[PDB]
Amino acid sequence: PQETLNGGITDMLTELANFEKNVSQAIHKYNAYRKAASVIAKYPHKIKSGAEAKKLPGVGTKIAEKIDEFLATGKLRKLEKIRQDDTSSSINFLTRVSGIGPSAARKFVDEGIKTLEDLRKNEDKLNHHQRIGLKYFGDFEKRIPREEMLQMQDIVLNEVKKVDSEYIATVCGSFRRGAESSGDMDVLLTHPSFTSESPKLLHQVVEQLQKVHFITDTLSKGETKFMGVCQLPSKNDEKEYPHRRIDIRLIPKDQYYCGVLYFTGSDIFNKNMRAHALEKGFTINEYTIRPLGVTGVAGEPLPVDSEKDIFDYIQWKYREPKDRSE
DNA sequence: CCGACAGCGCATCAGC
DNA sequence: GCTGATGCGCC
Ligand SMILES: *O[C@H]1CCO[C@@H]1COP(=O)(O)OP(=O)(O)OC[C@H]1O[C@@H](n2cnc3c(N)ncnc32)[C@H](O)[C@@H]1O
Ligand code: NA
Ligand code: NA
Repeated sequence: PQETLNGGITDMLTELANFEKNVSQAIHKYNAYRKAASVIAKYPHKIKSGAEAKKLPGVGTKIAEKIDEFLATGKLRKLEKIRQDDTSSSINFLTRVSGIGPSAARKFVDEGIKTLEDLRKNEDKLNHHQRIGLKYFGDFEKRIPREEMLQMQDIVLNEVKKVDSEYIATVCGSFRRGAESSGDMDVLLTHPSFTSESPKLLHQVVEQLQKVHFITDTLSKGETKFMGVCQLPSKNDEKEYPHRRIDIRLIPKDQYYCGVLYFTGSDIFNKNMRAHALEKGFTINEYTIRPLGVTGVAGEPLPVDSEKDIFDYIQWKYREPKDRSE
């Protein structure tokens, strides 16, 4: 399917999703609307009625009702009303700033702070994350083409290896799945001297990337997880590159390949792989693969030395990251 | 009828 | 000072 099919419907549910998350603070309704929007997006027919829709998993009576009103009128009275509501539309908007969630956004709107402009002139009321969110607002909503992503990886792999050539680093996410575009860059990191039963391995890497001016800002940083901002170097006499979000995780060697598997995704793959792994009598999380004893008692973590090792535990042939779409 | 719906690292806040 | 809750972004 393409947008033309049911796009009007999926954008409707998407709008509703966002209002529930950001304004109503109903994360479960947010996820329900998204489930609905997603499954309709894959459905290869121009839907004709709510009842047709209701046959799909995740679409219930309420969405089938909404689809009917939209089909017959071309709009939803609720969305129309919401869209015109200064308070709600402003609360929703502010959440686009990284670090401003629905609670901060409601607080800001409670006190008259409604726009980026109001944020700009109210710097003191923003934490560190939010200020970086604000500063990079437009940059953070841009996608990252694969070629820039390839250039970003070049930099990360070169500099990590310079710090210690025994580091293992893997750019995961959709990029590793061969996506043509990316939302950010997620880098998983491990070192032989770091296992489950075992200095500042992560700080040393972050610092090197800051030394060559690849990492430009820090959103959060501890011993195992770094979240921040990076930027490719502008070619001599040429427009700067956008600033990009990058996350760096330090994982123990023995849970590294579980981490790669998990953070490569995508979600559908993990959910199905975990599902099938349950049928086959193991449990897989982000960190481990544990077998289930006769009743339901998960034993200790199994030895994993590669992504394939975990496939080779649950009788699956190693699927490539290219086809871990579902 | 009613609860699950993922849960974790980190920054910052509420409260002692 | 400290500890725990809360908010946030994230497959
Ligand atoms: O989220 C709903 C689905 C599961 O439980 C709730 C409530 O269901 P209902 O009591 O059957 O319906 P309702 O509370 O009226 O609808 C909830 C949302 O939809 C809007 N809405 C208000 N009134 C209606 C009616 N009569 N029909 C459809 N939708 C309606 C509300 O603004 C709510 O957000
Ligand atoms: Na359904
Ligand atoms: Na945000």
